[PDB]
Amino acid sequence: GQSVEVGVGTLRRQLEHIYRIAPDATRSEKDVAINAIYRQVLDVFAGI
Amino acid sequence: SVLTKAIVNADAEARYLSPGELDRIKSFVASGERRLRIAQTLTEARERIVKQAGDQLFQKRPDVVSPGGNAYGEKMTALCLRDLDYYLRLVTYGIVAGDVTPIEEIGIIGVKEMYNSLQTPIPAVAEGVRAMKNVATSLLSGDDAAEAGFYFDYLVGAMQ
Amino acid sequence: SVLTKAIVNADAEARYLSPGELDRIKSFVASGERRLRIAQTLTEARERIVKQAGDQLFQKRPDVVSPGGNAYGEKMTALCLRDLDYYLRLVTYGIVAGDVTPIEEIGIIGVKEMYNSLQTPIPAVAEGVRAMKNVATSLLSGDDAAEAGFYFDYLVGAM
Amino acid sequence: SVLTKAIVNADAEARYLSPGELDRIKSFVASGERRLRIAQTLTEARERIVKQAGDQLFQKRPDVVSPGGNAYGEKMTALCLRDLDYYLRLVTYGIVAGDVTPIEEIGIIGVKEMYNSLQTPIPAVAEGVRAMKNVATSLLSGDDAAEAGFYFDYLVGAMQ
Amino acid sequence: SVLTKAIVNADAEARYLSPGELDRIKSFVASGERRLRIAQTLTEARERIVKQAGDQLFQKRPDVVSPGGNAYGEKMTALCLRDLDYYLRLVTYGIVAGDVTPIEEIGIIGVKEMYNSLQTPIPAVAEGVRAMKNVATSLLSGDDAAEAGFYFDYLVGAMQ
Amino acid sequence: MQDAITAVINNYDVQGKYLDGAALDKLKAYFTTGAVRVRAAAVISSNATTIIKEAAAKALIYSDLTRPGGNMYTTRRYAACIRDMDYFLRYATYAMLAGDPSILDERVLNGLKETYNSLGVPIAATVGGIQAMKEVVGGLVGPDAAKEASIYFDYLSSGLS
Amino acid sequence: MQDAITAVINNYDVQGKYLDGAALDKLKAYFTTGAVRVRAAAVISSNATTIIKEAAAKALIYSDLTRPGGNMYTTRRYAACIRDMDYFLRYATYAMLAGDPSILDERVLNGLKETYNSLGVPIAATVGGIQAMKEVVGGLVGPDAAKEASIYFDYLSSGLS
Amino acid sequence: MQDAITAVINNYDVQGKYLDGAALDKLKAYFTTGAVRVRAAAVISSNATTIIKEAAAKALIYSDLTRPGGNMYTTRRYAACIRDMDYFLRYATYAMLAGDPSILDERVLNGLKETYNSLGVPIAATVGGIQAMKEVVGGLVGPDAAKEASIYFDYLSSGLS
Amino acid sequence: MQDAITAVINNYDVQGKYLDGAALDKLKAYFTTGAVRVRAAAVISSNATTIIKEAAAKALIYSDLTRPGGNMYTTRRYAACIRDMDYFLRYATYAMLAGDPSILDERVLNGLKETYNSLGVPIAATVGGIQAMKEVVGGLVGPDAAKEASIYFDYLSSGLS
Amino acid sequence: MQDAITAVINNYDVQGKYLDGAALDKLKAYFTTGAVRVRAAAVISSNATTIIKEAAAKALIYSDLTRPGGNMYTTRRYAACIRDMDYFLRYATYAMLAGDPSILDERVLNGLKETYNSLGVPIAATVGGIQAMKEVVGGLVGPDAAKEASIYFDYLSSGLS
Amino acid sequence: SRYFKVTACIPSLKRVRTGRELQNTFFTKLVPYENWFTEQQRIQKAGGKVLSVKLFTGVQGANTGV
Ligand SMILES: *[C@H](C)[C@H]1/C(=C/c2[nH]c(/C=C3N=C(/C=C4\NC(=O)C(CC)=C4C)C(C)=C\3CCC(=O)O)c(CCC(=O)O)c2C)NC(=O)[C@@H]1C
Ligand SMILES: *[C@H](C)[C@H]1/C(=C/c2[nH]c(/C=C3N=C(/C=C4\NC(=O)C(CC)=C4C)C(C)=C\3CCC(=O)O)c(CCC(=O)O)c2C)NC(=O)[C@@H]1C
Ligand SMILES: *[C@H](C)[C@H]1/C(=C/c2[nH]c(/C=C3N=C(/C=C4\NC(=O)C(CC)=C4C)C(C)=C\3CCC(=O)O)c(CCC(=O)O)c2C)NC(=O)[C@@H]1C
Ligand SMILES: *[C@H](C)[C@H]1/C(=C/c2[nH]c(/C=C3N=C(/C=C4\NC(=O)C(CC)=C4C)C(C)=C\3CCC(=O)O)c(CCC(=O)O)c2C)NC(=O)[C@@H]1C
Ligand SMILES: *[C@H](C)[C@H]1/C(=C/c2[nH]c(/C=C3N=C(/C=C4\NC(=O)C(CC)=C4C)C(C)=C\3CCC(=O)O)c(CCC(=O)O)c2C)NC(=O)[C@@H]1C
Ligand SMILES: *[C@H](C)[C@H]1/C(=C/c2[nH]c(/C=C3N=C(/C=C4\NC(=O)C(CC)=C4C)C(C)=C\3CCC(=O)O)c(CCC(=O)O)c2C)NC(=O)[C@@H]1C
Ligand SMILES: *[C@H](C)[C@H]1/C(=C/c2[nH]c(/C=C3N=C(/C=C4\NC(=O)C(CC)=C4C)C(C)=C\3CCC(=O)O)c(CCC(=O)O)c2C)NC(=O)[C@@H]1C
Ligand SMILES: *[C@H](C)[C@H]1/C(=C/c2[nH]c(/C=C3N=C(/C=C4\NC(=O)C(CC)=C4C)C(C)=C\3CCC(=O)O)c(CCC(=O)O)c2C)NC(=O)[C@@H]1C
Ligand SMILES: *[C@H](C)[C@H]1/C(=C/c2[nH]c(/C=C3N=C(/C=C4\NC(=O)C(CC)=C4C)C(C)=C\3CCC(=O)O)c(CCC(=O)O)c2C)NC(=O)[C@@H]1C
Repeated sequence: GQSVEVGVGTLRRQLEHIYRIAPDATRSEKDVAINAIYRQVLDVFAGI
Repeated sequence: SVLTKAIVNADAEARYLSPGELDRIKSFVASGERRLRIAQTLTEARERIVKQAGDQLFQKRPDVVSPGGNAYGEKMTALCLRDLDYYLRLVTYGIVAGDVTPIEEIGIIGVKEMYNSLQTPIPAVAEGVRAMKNVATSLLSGDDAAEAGFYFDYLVGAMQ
Repeated sequence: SVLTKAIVNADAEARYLSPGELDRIKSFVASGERRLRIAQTLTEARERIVKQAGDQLFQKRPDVVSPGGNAYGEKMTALCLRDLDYYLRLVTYGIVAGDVTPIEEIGIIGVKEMYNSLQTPIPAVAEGVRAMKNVATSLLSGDDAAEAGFYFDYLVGAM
Repeated sequence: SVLTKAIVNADAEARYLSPGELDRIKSFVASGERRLRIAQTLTEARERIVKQAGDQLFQKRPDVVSPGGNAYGEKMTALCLRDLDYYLRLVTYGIVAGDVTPIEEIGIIGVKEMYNSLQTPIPAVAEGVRAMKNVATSLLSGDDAAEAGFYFDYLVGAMQ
Repeated sequence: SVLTKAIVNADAEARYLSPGELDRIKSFVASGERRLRIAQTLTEARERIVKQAGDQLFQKRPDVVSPGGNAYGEKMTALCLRDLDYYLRLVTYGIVAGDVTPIEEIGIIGVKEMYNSLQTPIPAVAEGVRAMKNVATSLLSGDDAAEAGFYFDYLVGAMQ
Repeated sequence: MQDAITAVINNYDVQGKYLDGAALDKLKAYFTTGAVRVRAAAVISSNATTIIKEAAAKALIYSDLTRPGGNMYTTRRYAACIRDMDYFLRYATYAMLAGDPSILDERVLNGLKETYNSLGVPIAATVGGIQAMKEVVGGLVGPDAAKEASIYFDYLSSGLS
Repeated sequence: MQDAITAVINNYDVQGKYLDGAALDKLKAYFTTGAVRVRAAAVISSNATTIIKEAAAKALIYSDLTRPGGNMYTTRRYAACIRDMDYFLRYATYAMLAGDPSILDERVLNGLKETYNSLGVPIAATVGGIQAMKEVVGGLVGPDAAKEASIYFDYLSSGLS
Repeated sequence: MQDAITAVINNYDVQGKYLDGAALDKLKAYFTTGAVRVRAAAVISSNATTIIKEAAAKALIYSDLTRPGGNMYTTRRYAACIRDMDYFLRYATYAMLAGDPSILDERVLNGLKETYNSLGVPIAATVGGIQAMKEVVGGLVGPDAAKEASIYFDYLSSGLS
Repeated sequence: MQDAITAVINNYDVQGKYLDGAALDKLKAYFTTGAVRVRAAAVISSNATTIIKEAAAKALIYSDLTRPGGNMYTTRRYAACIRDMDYFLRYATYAMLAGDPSILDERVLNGLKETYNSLGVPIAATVGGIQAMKEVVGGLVGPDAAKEASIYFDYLSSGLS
Repeated sequence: MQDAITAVINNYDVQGKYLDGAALDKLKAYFTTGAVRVRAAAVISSNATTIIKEAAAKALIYSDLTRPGGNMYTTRRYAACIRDMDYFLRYATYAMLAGDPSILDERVLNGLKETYNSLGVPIAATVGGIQAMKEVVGGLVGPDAAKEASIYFDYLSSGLS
Repeated sequence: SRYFKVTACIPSLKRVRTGRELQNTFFTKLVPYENWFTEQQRIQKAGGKVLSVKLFTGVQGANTGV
């Protein structure tokens, strides 16, 4: 019979994280978002 | 599970697991044996938990088992109890996993939509889960009950 | 800190803290008192840890403290030791926090760039941290040492 | 309104109004006088429509006006009738506008969320609107009733 | 067509057709039979409309049919008349459709670019369409003429 | 997409022919049917939630699919299936107003088989659900409207299968 | 934005009042004017390019503005100014159909003053252009429409000044 | 954001001082409070929907706000207000776990006043709602937890006002 | 992705069975292995740069690949290859903690062969590098951990080849 | 941005005047200076890293700033400060080639004071660093180039202060 | 290139959103001159009000270097 991970599956959801830069956010928080911007646009899948 | 959650966070950051994350994994593996026993207890008492919770729910909500209500009739009442059983099974899975993720995929996503098509009242379902929690708590030892409570609370929070 | 990390993940998801996340918080608060002791131990032994690590480093790398080398001269050698002290302070902060984030913001971001301008060799800074770890491990009890080791290892990894 | 909708589409396209769009405006202005009369009729009969619809709803759904039910008690029953009145006012606004947009902004967006917090059953509310439609239809002439029906149907669809 | 436009807007919104949109469809189907007759009239008078409009255009713009001008020479003049015929056919299609969309895809998108490569003056083309409108208006009854005018105006607007 | 009126226009445009009486007759035929179609569409929109509920009750629920190990088991999958059902209903309503099956081909039918096969969704069960919706819809719309409604439902079913 | 019909509705909705005869009369007034407005709008759309040309000829061109050191000097600036003129015309047409000045406030008037001040665009010249367009428009639309058209043009002018 | 543990660390880092016993004592204080806070947070999460309902009943509903012409009139506005209430509750819970008010400043408090003023949302009524939530929360959490919970609610209220 | 604990759960969920002792035993087995895995992961993370260096030295460098006309010739290509090596290492570490190979299939393995073939990257050499990393990793982790680590490395190798 | 050649052109364009001998003379002056500037720019680019190092040594490092509680304390802040130093150098080089100070105003100078004040970066220390860079640059470029280089450095300094 | 500093407030009238929208709602931003026209329109179409516009960079009424 079918399993939870059959159709769309679990993985694709939960590998998407909305990122919002916050002014007061600490640098490391901020950088992680910045890195992801580069990651998606320039396809840097190393991710840094 | 705890481990899945940790890996996923690391992959998003594109980094190896942090020491703190590793420590949480260590704690989880130690806790696991206790967790297994808690799950085992509920499984054995499953049949009675469902039965008792059902009765409590029906007392709390006369309407659901009334001619207007969704639960009314033997077929429907059985289905309502089957649903309670499903949620209990999910809770046991959660306790062993140490995270709500297993519970969440099977039971909490699209739950609103499913019940709205069925026309089942969501609050009544939540009450049933609360009822199951109380029964389960009594059988469990206090510390064990607290652990179980968290998973039960999550379910109630998810569906309200 | 552990707690900050958990809250941040929840806020991104726009949800209340998950049971699993809550459990990790519980574990952390129990661990904290032990963590405080580990940090206290290293603070007291700070001066000796730095001194011993420095000597090991200088034995390992004669060149750095040589007329050609950057570290050479009293002023320069002091600065190298000051740097080691800084890293030790950061490690203690990490242990109490239960997370590398405090360490990371102060010490590991832009570190490469700073040292490259200074011309200080990074592959020897790492050795110094390793040296400090060994000294620190000896003073700590085994289980305590393992906890401390993780933070020390992170630093070494970061450079 | 019809006009607002047409303008908005044009502005998105950054173009002057299309001939077809202009034609629909022409049709609407001709229809308007008839529409005004339809709205006037319902306004005059408003008090009775609400009363009759309420009674029908309570007959169809005994539960809502029962100790468990949300509607039960004088205060609560008044509020339920007030809600029905609100929806009727919205429908009249819709008929004159010739579009559901006026109705939609005031009543249909966030309606689910509002009622869920209140714990009012959404299907019962829909039934009340259906009931109001039937009362309104009887007072209206057949062609007038069809026009009014569309707006009533939209409301029922929205609250589903 | 009207219907296509309405469906497309609904699909974008991911909703069923609004009552207002439905009403416009109803109006359109009633209008259609009248529209068919208007289109038929223009088709029968097509040959004369084109001829008369051509003459008017050449009087209004001597330059186009001058040695410098694009229209000059028999071959070129024929092509200019063929273009006028094309636009008339498009207008008839528009009237039956009740929308400019059919017209727009065949004639108005990329028109500027095509004519610029040809070096045909766009304003002169617009004048020709205006001329055709005047001829067409005379043959049509007043109300019919107004309907036809809208489509003619759109073309003139598009080529500007 | 295309509708009946536009379909006639397009056929004439490729020929380059001006609209003729025979063409006009086809258009006229559509215009008479139009009023019925509009009424049917309004009925369907109002009763859409119920139509889906009834159809699911007839075929999908109380079945192996809903039972563990079935495609529609788990809340997520259940919700997906009813979402798909809604899509089919909305598009069929659009097609009925249009008087043309093309929109179904352009939006719903294209790539659906392949998607379903990758997902492991069972096509025959889906087809069954569509047929069930048709039956429910037929009742509400009434007989004259039902014939028109049925063809689009059948078109969807044939495409999937 | 709002239109006349919606404006009446909104005023009543805040009061919570059902629509009354006085309100109905305002709506009725609009409905009569409607047909005229539609005709006027079609006229404006067809003649839009010419309207802009004529208005520019009347005020903007053959002036210091077009001469070097003037705001509309250089092709880029000239093109910008005529683009703005088109905007004003399109929005005024929208307002005339709507029967309400609000759309002008929501889209055109809001933030324009600040933009123009930063750019150093001259407001009085812009107003002059708008007034010129009004005069040209008045001719084309005719008597029934001109009065209605004029108020929206004047509204734009008053806002800018 | 910042938490109590990190706040102590940061204060020491700017001084450059190694962690000292006095600092350790503050950290130790937090660790004891921690267990209580976790229990309180779980209570709030489970009862969140009810907390909002009760608070709304106490202040927001049966009021001019809900009546036509009031800020919370119309379903859309009503839904917005309860969404805001939920935000405040969730963030206060986060702050209580953290033991620091900073997160409230960084996310909730920053720009809220300006947003509300543009929207025309009434600040005093919002503050009233927050205070009502506090009272309800106090009951559920129990006395020891209530004191801790109250400070964050008060912090939000002071920021808004 | 999936982990060992979730894999057991999923198998039971499709059956619909409550967790049983046999299932519990599998979970218990994982829990004992867990502590070892965590230690291994920390070792790998700290020595990651060196592991890659050693593995490259063993297979990739001093070879035709690095020589002109070889795939890893030019700085850009060299850097790419070591980046890929790092990916494999990180994912293998994740898999080892998880106790399941699925994550490798979902992220690393999927489409890699096709990508490499289009690029003209040599698969066998890459596999060689993975095997080399395994050997280096085995030493650092120690014997008990090595067996567990090896299976994931072998899984990657088999997928690529 | 603008350059000397374009600046002359722009001044003439606003006047509408064709280029005249006086204007030509200014252009001619620039052309002679150009060759020197190009040589200077190449020198600066090659020695940029060292220039920054020397300047930092002269002013920034071994100071309270670098000590805990100072603005350049922590690696992150240290790295930021040297990044800013590089910016100033690169832009000054651009300005020197251009022969115009405008680029400095458009990119570096605009909003910097306000940014620094919010950050709490010390302006006087930054100015000191810029002056130090100027001195180092002066040596490398040689005397003729130094005069040209100095004006842009001074321009930056004046802007910040 | 000329740059615009813009402060604007935008309301979500169509739909209620659970995720925090405060960044979207009030946004002081630097806009390229070319982009601003389109951006201004988008804010207007949303029904958002543009509180302040200033030209951060560039000189007004400059023929060249623009
Ligand atoms: C219900 C009658 C049956 C059923 C359906 C079902 N579908 C999915 C998942 C998807 N279905 C689609 C289909 C469409 N996408 C489109 O654009 C269209 C045309 C408008 C259709 C019909 C898609 C693409 C998906 C996947 C993406 C998504 O879910 O958003 C599932 C669940 C799969 C999952 O893992 O979520 C199901 C259950 N299955 C049954 O059992 C019924 C017989
Ligand atoms: C009991 C507390 C309430 C109640 C129950 C009830 N359920 C149904 C029907 C269904 N219930 C489910 C639920 C699930 N499927 C899943 O995958 C999961 C998670 C693992 C759940 C919880 C489903 C799918 C159905 C559809 C029927 C089927 O199983 O095939 C009913 C009857 C449905 C009806 O009348 O149409 C009832 C009564 N209803 C209440 O009112 C109680 C408060
Ligand atoms: C010792 C392991 C190595 C070494 C040391 C060395 N360091 C410097 C100079 C600096 N070190 C720092 C670093 C930091 N500042 C911070 O805020 C932090 C984080 C808390 C750190 C780690 C700084 C700012 C400087 C610059 C001078 C100053 O401290 O004000 C030097 C002198 C630099 C020079 O080249 O003159 C030296 C010698 N050198 C080695 O070779 C060892 C491997
Ligand atoms: C001559 C080759 C062709 C021709 C010219 C023509 N121009 C106008 C009017 C204007 N021309 C300009 C052009 C410019 N202004 C600028 O700032 C620049 C960039 C430096 C240019 C090129 C302008 C602004 C005008 C407006 C009037 C004014 O001088 O201020 C006309 C008259 C316009 C009319 O429609 O009457 C003419 C005739 N036309 C031809 O046929 C020639 C081939
Ligand atoms: C023509 C009558 C006058 C004129 C026009 C002119 N405008 C600009 C630049 C802009 N104009 C606008 C206007 C709008 N923004 C909106 O949102 C709307 C509503 C749809 C309008 C009307 C804007 C935003 C700009 C700047 C961005 C852009 O270029 O599109 C210029 C250029 C200014 C310059 O040289 O920098 C000009 C010339 N100026 C006059 O002198 C006439 C009186
Ligand atoms: C009657 C058909 C059903 C019913 C209704 C009911 N409503 C309330 C309370 C409120 N309902 C509203 C509704 C609106 N406010 C608006 O702005 C609009 C759109 C124009 C609507 C529809 C509101 C705001 C309230 C809150 C009270 C107030 O407004 O002051 C109740 C009271 C229940 C309670 O717990 O307070 C009831 C009973 N209940 C049913 O069961 C019927 C099916
Ligand atoms: C409820 C007690 C009061 C109330 C609320 C209300 N808010 C809005 C609209 C918005 N509210 C916010 C606020 C937030 N968004 C965030 O991200 C955060 C921080 C986490 C907060 C606090 C925002 C941004 C909006 C605008 C868009 C949106 O929907 O989010 C409204 C609607 C206003 C309108 O007319 O659209 C309302 C009603 N108003 C009251 O009357 C209560 C006192
Ligand atoms: C000499 C100035 C310094 C030095 C050099 C050095 N290099 C290696 C090893 C390698 N160097 C390269 C370089 C390149 N490959 C390319 O494609 C290019 C661009 C065309 C370059 C620059 C490579 C690939 C290797 C690896 C071996 C191979 O060729 O396959 C070493 C040996 C180090 C080792 O352990 O491999 C050395 C010593 N090192 C110094 O100390 C000098 C300052
Ligand atoms: C090193 C052992 C071997 C090697 C590596 C190598 N790879 C590339 C280029 C690419 N490699 C990938 C791989 C991935 N992309 C993904 O998304 C994933 C999984 C999610 C992987 C693992 C891709 C897509 C590229 C292309 C673009 C990029 O590098 O980002 C190169 C360079 C090829 C080129 O022409 O750019 C190299 C050298 N090749 C060898 O010869 C070694 C044996």
